[PDB]
Amino acid sequence: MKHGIYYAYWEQEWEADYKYYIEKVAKLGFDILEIAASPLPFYSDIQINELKACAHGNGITLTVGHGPSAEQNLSSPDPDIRKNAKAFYTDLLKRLYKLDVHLIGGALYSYWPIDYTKTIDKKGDWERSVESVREVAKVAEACGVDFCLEVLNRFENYLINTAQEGVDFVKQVDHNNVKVMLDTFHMNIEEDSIGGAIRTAGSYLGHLHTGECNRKVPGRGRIPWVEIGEALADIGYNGSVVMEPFVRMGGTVGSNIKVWRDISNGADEKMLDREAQAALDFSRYVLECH
Amino acid sequence: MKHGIYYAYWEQEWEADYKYYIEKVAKLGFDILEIAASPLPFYSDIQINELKACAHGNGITLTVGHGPSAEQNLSSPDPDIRKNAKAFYTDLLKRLYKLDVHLIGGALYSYWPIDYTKTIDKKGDWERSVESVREVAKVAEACGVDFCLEVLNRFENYLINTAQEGVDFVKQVDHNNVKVMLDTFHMNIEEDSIGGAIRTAGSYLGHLHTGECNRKVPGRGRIPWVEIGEALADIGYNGSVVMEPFVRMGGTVGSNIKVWRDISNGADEKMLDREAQAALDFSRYVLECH
Amino acid sequence: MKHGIYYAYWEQEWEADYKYYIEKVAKLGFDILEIAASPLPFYSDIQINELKACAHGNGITLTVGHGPSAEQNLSSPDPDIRKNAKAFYTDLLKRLYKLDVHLIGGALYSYWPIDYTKTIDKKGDWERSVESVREVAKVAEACGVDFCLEVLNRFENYLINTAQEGVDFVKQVDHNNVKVMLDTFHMNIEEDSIGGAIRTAGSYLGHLHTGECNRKVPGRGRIPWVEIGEALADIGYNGSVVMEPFVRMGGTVGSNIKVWRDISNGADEKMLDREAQAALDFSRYVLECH
Amino acid sequence: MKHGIYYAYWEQEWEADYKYYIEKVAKLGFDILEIAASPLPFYSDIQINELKACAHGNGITLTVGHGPSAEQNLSSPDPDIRKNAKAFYTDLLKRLYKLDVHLIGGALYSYWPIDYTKTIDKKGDWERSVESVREVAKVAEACGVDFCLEVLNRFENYLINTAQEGVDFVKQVDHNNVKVMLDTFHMNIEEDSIGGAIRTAGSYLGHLHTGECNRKVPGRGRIPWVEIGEALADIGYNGSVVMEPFVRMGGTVGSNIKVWRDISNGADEKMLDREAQAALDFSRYVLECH
Ligand SMILES: [Mn+2]
Ligand SMILES: [Mn+2]
Ligand SMILES: [Mn+2]
Ligand SMILES: [Mn+2]
Repeated sequence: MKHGIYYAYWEQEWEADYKYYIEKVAKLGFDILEIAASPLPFYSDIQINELKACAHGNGITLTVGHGPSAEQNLSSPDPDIRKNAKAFYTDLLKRLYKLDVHLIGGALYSYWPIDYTKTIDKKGDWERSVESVREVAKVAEACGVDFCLEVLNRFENYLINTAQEGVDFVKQVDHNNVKVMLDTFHMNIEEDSIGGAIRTAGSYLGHLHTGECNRKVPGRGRIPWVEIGEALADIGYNGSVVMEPFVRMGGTVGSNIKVWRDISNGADEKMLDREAQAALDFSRYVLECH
Repeated sequence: MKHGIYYAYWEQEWEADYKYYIEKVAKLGFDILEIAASPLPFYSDIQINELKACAHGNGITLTVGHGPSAEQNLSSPDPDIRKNAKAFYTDLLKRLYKLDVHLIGGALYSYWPIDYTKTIDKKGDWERSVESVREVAKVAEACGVDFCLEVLNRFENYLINTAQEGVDFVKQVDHNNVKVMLDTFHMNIEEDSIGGAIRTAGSYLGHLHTGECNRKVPGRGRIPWVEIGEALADIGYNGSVVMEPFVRMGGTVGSNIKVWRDISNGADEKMLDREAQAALDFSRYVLECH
Repeated sequence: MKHGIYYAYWEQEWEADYKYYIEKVAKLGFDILEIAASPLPFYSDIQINELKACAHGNGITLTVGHGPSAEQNLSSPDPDIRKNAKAFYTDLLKRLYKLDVHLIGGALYSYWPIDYTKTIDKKGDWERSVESVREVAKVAEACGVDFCLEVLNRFENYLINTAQEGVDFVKQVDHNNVKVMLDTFHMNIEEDSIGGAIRTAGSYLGHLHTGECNRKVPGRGRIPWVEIGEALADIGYNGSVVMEPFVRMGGTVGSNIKVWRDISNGADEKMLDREAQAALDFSRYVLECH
Repeated sequence: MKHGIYYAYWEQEWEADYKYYIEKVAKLGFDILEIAASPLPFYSDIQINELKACAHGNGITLTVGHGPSAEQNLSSPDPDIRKNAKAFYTDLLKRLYKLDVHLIGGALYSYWPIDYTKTIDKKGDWERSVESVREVAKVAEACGVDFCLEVLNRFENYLINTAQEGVDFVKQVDHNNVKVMLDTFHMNIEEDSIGGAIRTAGSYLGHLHTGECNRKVPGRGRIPWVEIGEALADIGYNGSVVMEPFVRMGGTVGSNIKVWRDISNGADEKMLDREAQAALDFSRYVLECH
């Protein structure tokens, strides 16, 4: 099993010097760095090549997370937005092909964060999204990318809140490059059973995000890690596990992730490194081959 | 230990014939019905005495929950909003005295639901709220009402997200009628420890809301009910336990609680009744004595 | 699911007036009374018919538990003990036919309690037991009795300590009416996973005994009841659930179950009744199909 | 917090070259090797100083476990056995002083393994044991040794089965060098609450043994490690944590610990080393700094 961390653990904006984080997580012993998609459209082919060379040089696999804007919303009733969204993903998936990235994850069926004052048309957004994702999935297959649909808690999204809804959506899309993605933080709110949710996802599970109930690094909170390892073994999980911890106030990250107290308890960069490496040791030990 | 349920388990709007729910809940064997404050300011003295007489006649204690409007925001930097809020609560608390209600709970330090797009000033809102609540507390004392501040998950408020923040706030207020209120749904997201959060609240714990991780009736989900029972025994909790299950899509309640799937699994009124009664037997059994 | 309790919860010896306990458990709302086999060989035909009629008239199903003596040890290297053991079981099973009982459970592959000072030959005892049990199973089948092999913790037997070992033994026996019986008390010691153990048992699970870690009535201890409910649903469990609580010091039951402190906390008969009824309500609610 | 492991994890007899295991556990990063007391009475003064020199040289602290024989039974009604027991402990405690060992633990109030076929006089054995242990405590105080009384499950002893019984016994002994010792394996059977047992022990807790429910190395089983870390922080635990895993059949160890299946799943010495090191990383990470 391959283990990663989201760069945003260290950063307060949805961009960074990803080369700095490739070198860091390689030293800490991770297999994977997850990076935000949003700066990638601002990269020259030179910058893409040198990011790929950095990843290759440090023995790191890159995965991509994206929180789509309202303008990138494949579910939108406005056919202009759906057309611009499809263009955005087509460009992005081609960048991912040049980057040697084989996995993108997030609320890719919708947008994030969402405007909850808007009138909700779940059945309408659902039907439009399935159609749109099925189209985008043809580009994802051409670019060698797993298009992973993140199951989110009710506060962040209305379309897909449980593993069962995720399986329903992906089954309805009916394309090999579209996968369910589960997140221990999101499962913690919506699911009756964590092991049950993972077994429900079964062969459709393409990615797993990890974090404690309050998004601390895995190990010292209430997430049932042993039950998760057992369920991953039950479904013969052939895929990666990326921890997505957020312990710092401030910036767009602190605001979007709604960190309103110092969850890090005054941690400096070296303290964040030590706890990430401890969480990685824990994750390899507890989650692997049951 | 007294056990209650929120009328809203059965209803898709923030008011109802509370007399109907007093009779139902009395027959199901509850001690307490929790009602929404919203319609109480508009009750004639006749309507108040009718509700009180109905509660007394059925052996049911009434408690009150409130989601304050933006106009009722005691943390507001706008002094006219603060003035309205203080007048609103002063009138409400006089009515609760007439109604023979001795407990109100909710985001009473702030408002709910909140506009999260607005720039956040936590320090400013905190200092203003502490001052505002301390004033309202003196009217709460006169009216014999425990003014209980609900600790909420980061998605619903930024001010008080943990039992420790709740205790810090309530100690700063420094008034005996102002209490911390915990909710298993909210603790499930923000707390390192459920038992730890309860022991942290200790003497300041004035009210407890219950529900599964996804707001189903207590019993068949992942909430550590036994650990809660033990912590309530540890602190010597002398308060009441009110379940706050939300399993129904539709209406303002469905929208505000963000129920985007049929969590009830097609339950009619009779089925909701039986599940509430089973959850009550479970709650009396698992949460008491320890 | 059908729910039972072992009479011995109320009694300090391996016999009693079972008619008294049939009437008690019918009143408390149980489906099943489990009784000890020990006195049954000393029942006249009319005593058997009386017990059967008492059970039938009260809507109660009788199940039988047996701790075999050294002289009833089907695993014994001594061929005379094996011969006497088979004659004992043959007579007992014919008595169970007269009683209209269709389930016997316990360490029926061995004896209980065992002498652990003896040199252990697990390999030899296992081979003899599979052979012996296969022969007795044919008598059980003719009598309409399921022969359920209890998986026990290491302190009570050496042959079958895990669900996997139980499955291995029952597969070797290769008789349809020979089943694995799991016990929450025994699984709590020996199993990596409770849900895993139940899913390992699968179609071989013919009976389930319940009790907290320290053998209190189900509900207020550390046994993961929700996980058990989920696993029973996963395997489509068709059988019954009998709680086997032991909370009283004194006599052969006190000594054999090794109760060396008052686990009942001074409970009189009415208190034992009420705790059993609360555990039954808990068990129906929490274990019932997910 | 100092972490150790019992040498017997690697060995099937109650002795070995302790210097070999000092070197090994130093290499694996342990602070402590726990050793069996059995061979220490057979040690010359030169051998004591050798082992002390090896320990100091490798930066390892030595702790001692003892399973008393029947003739070392401080609870015995036979005053000759009590006389011999006190002589045995007086000599052992003087050797410990020379070895530079400041902690001994086990069923030091009784013996292990016990003959459970004997008539049990719990009240008598308790009264004698308290008096006997109080006298030995004077010698322990002189030799600078913490005399740690292991709380055991009902299958291994009848005197002290819970942390509460442990505290009552130690408080009755009323001596600063006599401590309660808890074991995750034994707590897992007898305790209503793991956190609650540790908080019950509080200031009396002198030593903690760790192991999964079935005595595997900590981390991948059902023991609530986070809850343990929390309770240790609550009582400000000043002591060490020694893992006591037993995963191998064969010899006196296999027999006494009742390992009747290959729990090690065919692990060689190298594999046992790796799993102990994984469990140490897990234990340092999860059990500290709550
Ligand atoms: Mn995520
Ligand atoms: Mn609430
Ligand atoms: Mn049993
Ligand atoms: Mn031990």
